Amino acid sequence: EETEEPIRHAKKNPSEGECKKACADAFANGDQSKIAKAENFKDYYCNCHIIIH
Repeated sequence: EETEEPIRHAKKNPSEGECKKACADAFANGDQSKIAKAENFKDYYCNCHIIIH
C-alpha cells in the first residue's frame, strides 16, 4: 500500500528519477526502497509514492 505525496522539488519539470531521489532524500534520507516511484505532479512538484507496507 502506497500513499501519494506531492513534494516540492527544486526543478521546474523534474524527471521521475530526480523526483525519486528527492522523495527518497526527504522521506528516507536517501533510501529509495521506501519509495515505489515518483513522478512529476506539477511545476516544482513530484508525486511521491511512499510505500508504507
